[PDB]
Amino acid sequence: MRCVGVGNRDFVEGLSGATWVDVVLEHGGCVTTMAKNKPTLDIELQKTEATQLATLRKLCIEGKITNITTDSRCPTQGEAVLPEEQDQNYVCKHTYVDRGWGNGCGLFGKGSLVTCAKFQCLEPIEGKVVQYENLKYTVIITVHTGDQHQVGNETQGVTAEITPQASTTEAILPEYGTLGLECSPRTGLDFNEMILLTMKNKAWMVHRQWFFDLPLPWASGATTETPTWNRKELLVTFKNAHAKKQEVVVLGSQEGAMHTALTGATEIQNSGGTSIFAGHLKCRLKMDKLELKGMSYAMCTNTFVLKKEVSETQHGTILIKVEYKGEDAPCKIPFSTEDGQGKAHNGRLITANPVVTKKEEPVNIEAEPPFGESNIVIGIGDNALKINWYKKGSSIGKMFEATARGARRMAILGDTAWDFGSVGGVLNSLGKMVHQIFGSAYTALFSGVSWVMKIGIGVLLTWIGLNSKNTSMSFSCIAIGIITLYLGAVVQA
Amino acid sequence: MKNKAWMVHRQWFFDLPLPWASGATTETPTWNRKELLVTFKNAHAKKQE
Amino acid sequence: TQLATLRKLCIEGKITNITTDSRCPTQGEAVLPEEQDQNYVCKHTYVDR
Amino acid sequence: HIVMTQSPLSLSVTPGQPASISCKSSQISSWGSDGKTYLYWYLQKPGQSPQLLIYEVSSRFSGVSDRFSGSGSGTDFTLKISRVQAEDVGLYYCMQGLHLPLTFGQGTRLEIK
Amino acid sequence: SVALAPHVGMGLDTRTQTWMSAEGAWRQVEKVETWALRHPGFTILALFLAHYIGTSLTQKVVIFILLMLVTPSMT
Amino acid sequence: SVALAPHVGMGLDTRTQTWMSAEGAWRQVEKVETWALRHPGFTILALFLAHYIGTSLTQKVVIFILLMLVTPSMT
Amino acid sequence: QVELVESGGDVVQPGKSLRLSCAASGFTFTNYAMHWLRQAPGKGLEWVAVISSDVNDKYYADSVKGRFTISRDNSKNTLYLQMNSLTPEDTAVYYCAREQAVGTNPWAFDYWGQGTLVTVSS
Ligand SMILES: *[C@@H]1O[C@H](CO)[C@@H](O[C@@H]2O[C@H](CO)[C@@H](O[C@@H]3O[C@H](CO[C@@H]4O[C@H](CO)[C@@H](O)[C@H](O)[C@@H]4O)[C@@H](O)[C@H](O[C@H]4O[C@H](CO)[C@@H](O)[C@H](O)[C@@H]4O)[C@@H]3O)[C@H](O)[C@H]2NC(C)=O)[C@H](O)[C@H]1NC(C)=O
Ligand SMILES: *[C@@H]1O[C@H](CO)[C@@H](O[C@@H]2O[C@H](CO)[C@@H](O[C@@H]3O[C@H](CO[C@@H]4O[C@H](CO)[C@@H](O)[C@H](O)[C@@H]4O)[C@@H](O)[C@H](O[C@H]4O[C@H](CO)[C@@H](O)[C@H](O)[C@@H]4O)[C@@H]3O)[C@H](O)[C@H]2NC(C)=O)[C@H](O)[C@H]1NC(C)=O
Ligand SMILES: *[C@@H]1O[C@H](CO)[C@@H](O[C@@H]2O[C@H](CO)[C@@H](O[C@@H]3O[C@H](CO)[C@@H](O)[C@H](O)[C@@H]3O)[C@H](O)[C@H]2NC(C)=O)[C@H](O)[C@H]1NC(C)=O
Ligand SMILES: *[C@@H]1O[C@H](CO)[C@@H](O[C@@H]2O[C@H](CO)[C@@H](O)[C@H](O)[C@H]2NC(C)=O)[C@H](O)[C@H]1NC(C)=O
Repeated sequence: MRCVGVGNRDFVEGLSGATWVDVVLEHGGCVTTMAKNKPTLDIELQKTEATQLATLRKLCIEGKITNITTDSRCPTQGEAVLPEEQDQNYVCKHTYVDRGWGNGCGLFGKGSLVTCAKFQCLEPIEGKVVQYENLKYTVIITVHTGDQHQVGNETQGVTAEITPQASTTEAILPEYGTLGLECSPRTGLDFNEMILLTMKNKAWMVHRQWFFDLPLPWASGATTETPTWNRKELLVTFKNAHAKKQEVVVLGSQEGAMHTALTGATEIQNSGGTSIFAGHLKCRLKMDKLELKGMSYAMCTNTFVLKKEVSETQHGTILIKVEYKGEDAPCKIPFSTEDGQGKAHNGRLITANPVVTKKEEPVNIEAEPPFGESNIVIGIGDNALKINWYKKGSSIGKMFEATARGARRMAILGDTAWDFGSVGGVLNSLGKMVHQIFGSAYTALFSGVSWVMKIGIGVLLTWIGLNSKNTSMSFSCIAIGIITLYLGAVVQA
Repeated sequence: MKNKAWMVHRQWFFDLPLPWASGATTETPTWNRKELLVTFKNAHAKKQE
Repeated sequence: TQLATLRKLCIEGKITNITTDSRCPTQGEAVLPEEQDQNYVCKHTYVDR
Repeated sequence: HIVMTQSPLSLSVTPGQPASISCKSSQISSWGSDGKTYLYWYLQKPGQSPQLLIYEVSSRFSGVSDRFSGSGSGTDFTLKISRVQAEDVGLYYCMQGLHLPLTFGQGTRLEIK
Repeated sequence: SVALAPHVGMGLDTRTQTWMSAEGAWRQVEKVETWALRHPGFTILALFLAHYIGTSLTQKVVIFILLMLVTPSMT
Repeated sequence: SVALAPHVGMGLDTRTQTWMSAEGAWRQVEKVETWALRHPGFTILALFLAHYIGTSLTQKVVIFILLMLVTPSMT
Repeated sequence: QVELVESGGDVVQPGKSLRLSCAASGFTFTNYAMHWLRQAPGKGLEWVAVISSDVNDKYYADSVKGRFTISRDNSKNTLYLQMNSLTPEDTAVYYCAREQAVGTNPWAFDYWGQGTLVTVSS
């Protein structure tokens, strides 16, 4: 119940033969997994972190210019040459300057003039890559136990370290069996297209090709104290004002320009371990060995009293918190739901089956009431605690919200949203294959399109669809216009 | 700026997005439109930086 | 029994300190140091000089 | 008046070897409002003026070699050097910036073994 | 580098907020608006070009809007 | 931010060579060239759109050119 | 690229006051808090006094509190330190430290001056 209150949770409920259900973790939301006889637990991918990062390429952000040396030839003969030109550390440029008797040359006319300065770089920008060998995912799993201090408690949990070498690490929950994780960590944010821009103690996960296409001069990338820099011509600005001579000026410090050139990148915390916090992971949940505590306990026949007022969460759960008043401590809590004094039992306990483990140890229950009046009976007898509640909503509204949530998931996850909570099945396989093919084609088409250009192109294409009448309307409009507007209204995550 | 000069158009100067001030050579000037330098980053609707 | 104050509107008011700083016709916008203060209600207008 | 106690007082290490310097505080230098930890590490090279290596607990300063990295959360901070060169001779004065009467440590000394 | 190659639409997409998302969502739109308000005559020139090239009420509008988007940002 | 609004074409023009007149000339063109080399699918999309929105050859050419010039310039 | 050069250091007998001056260059001075730091020979670095961006606000180390005075001539781009009632203990190499260029602390050191030597002895 470290999952309550996040506002991003989403409940997986299915189960199959061998009781395996694959769910997807996104660093933002915490999954909840309910089952018929398995204790409902919750999962959250805490932090993805890498280690032993190599440096692929180094970029200069600002420079200093010293030792400006110049040389000119007599006009109409030869071309100005300078021994310092061949040096890798020196930036040079050739220009033509008028010369005459005033300048000492014999014959009037334009003559070449080369100026060579010393480009000693400063404030490098390292660009680091990570191999899949060292990437590590940490996963936290908690079963709904009804402990006193376990409402959205970020700390207490069970951690399982997942690495590509050994990706089938199974958690060992106390008194609940062993939840088995068999996940593929190769999929996810493809780290073969990630270069970390460690630039003055701020990292970023940019695309590889975009990093290679940064105009700033690039170094060899090896570990040296005086690396040679290629493409130095664009961070020093030679200025030939009029035609008498030319000066040499260093451009400046490119940090502010870099920060606005990274306006779409995702930030990652870089201090010590480069613990990335954005990303997603697909994992299978093998719940065969997993059991629930105290299925055989007797029922409670005593008084129950609320110790904290019931307050509905964002998704409809109400978080009942009660304390036992009887003398039989190792006992099971009863439950009942009536809509309009009718035992329709149209409710559900997101907790598996809450049980009191001590006489006066408070226990908290997460129940899902129906959409109307819902009288909830906890104890038995005339002393049964009665929690009146009223969930304000409609069933169709919940379906619309679920559809919107699924659409957002399909927009963020490429096609793994088709596997999120996909309990086996053959229909989901065909859906995933179709979506994979069409999404690959669609992203190959709309590679690197603006937040507003997507909306504009979508409007234009849906208008084209509404115009054409050769049954191109039906596919053009539906397949491109609506999809592209929906995407372009979401892309800026 | 930084021992350099340029002859820019007045309106273009007045248009560029940087935090300006009265330029009265007094101490502790108050800058307008400070939001052009600071960038607040709410990560997971958990906290702000 | 118990009530929480969600948001206070208000009806009356008082204007305490009034300060004006004009600017030349083409030198640009007018700026006052207390404009960025949250409890100073400023407004920009045009005059002839 | 937080007093800074450093664990090592002399560190003689051969070149191409790691090194760990410890600067232990008398109080947690973690500013509550921002959650940062203001501990600085300077190096005064012999016959020179002090530089600034790591301007936080672990975020190194500009112009500093790749090997200088720090750590520590509340009171036990470290300065890790990966591969010692011949230029690392100096005095690694740590410092706390949490409180106004900021006080340096006694400062360790590094020499080539 | 130069603020002309931002990481806007390419590459990864995650659930976390990307660096400087809300500040830069409307940056280019504000740039186009301020350029248009500073140089109004090009609106007249674009209207002329659109009304004298390939006119049909959808083309006459798309060419005008596309050119009015091209010229300011291209600058 | 600031780099998006270069002081180009404001109106004051003189004999003396301006700031960065050699490097900052083809900067915008090289941006579009690199973007086109990096993202090839939008070329196919623009060809399709120009073919299906332009009834004349000149209209198709203008639409294709403007689409190629508008999207990298936008981002 | 910033350059902080010391001035005013010389010999002085105990009890005779002295005024130190820190000349600054390479940055806008009026926006930077400045510090004075000293290192007695064979002794650890010891911070002396700080003046913030606004001229009025100043602070001094308790070991030297009430004996020194720190002033800022930002119009000339230089810092002033006034040493009064000097003690033979108050002999050290004195430094001039700038405010941090990047960070969160209002007062920190990033660039240290070349250093001046003041000797208080008889
Ligand atoms: C908004 O507008 C109001 C009023 O319109 C301003 O209120 C000011 O309040 C302060 C006090 O908070 C007043 O200061 C008093 O000044 C008295 C005048 O004496 C000298 O005046 C000259 C100018 O002629 C100054 O240059 C000198 O420095 C002196 O101040 C002064 O005698 C008095 O001090 C005496 O009384 C106090 C209280 O008993 C004693 O503690 C003190 O020792 C001494 O005996 C005050 O200092 C000021 O005059 C008011 N301004 C006016 C009336 O115009 C606000 O400041 C304005 N701004 C804001 C943000 O509200
Ligand atoms: C903005 O953020 C900065 C830093 O993040 C804050 O800076 C503070 O500055 C003040 C002074 O301007 C500092 O005050 C000093 O506190 C010392 C603490 O000593 C004891 O602290 C406990 C609390 O734990 C108190 O209860 C005790 O009473 C003590 O004060 C104090 O020792 C020191 O006084 C000593 O030194 C001065 C100067 O040498 C002597 O004049 C004085 O006589 C005495 O010997 C100061 O009072 C404070 O520590 C700073 N805080 C931090 C976190 O650095 C700003 O306050 C923040 N706000 C603003 C508006 O800038
Ligand atoms: C999240 O989980 C942690 C760990 O379970 C909770 O910390 C626990 O808090 C309780 C009460 O605050 C502590 O019990 C206390 O024990 C002492 C000593 O017996 C007693 O004197 C007190 O009266 C109280 O009973 C418990 O020790 C502590 N466990 C730890 C720190 O491991 C925490 O409260 C949970 N919630 C949050 C919001 O953190
Ligand atoms: C490049 O410029 C530097 C600095 O201007 C020159 O370094 C100087 O060299 C002379 C002797 O040639 C010394 O007397 C100075 O003290 C040096 N200045 C310093 C180190 O700041 C250097 O000689 C020039 N030429 C080359 C090839 O580096």
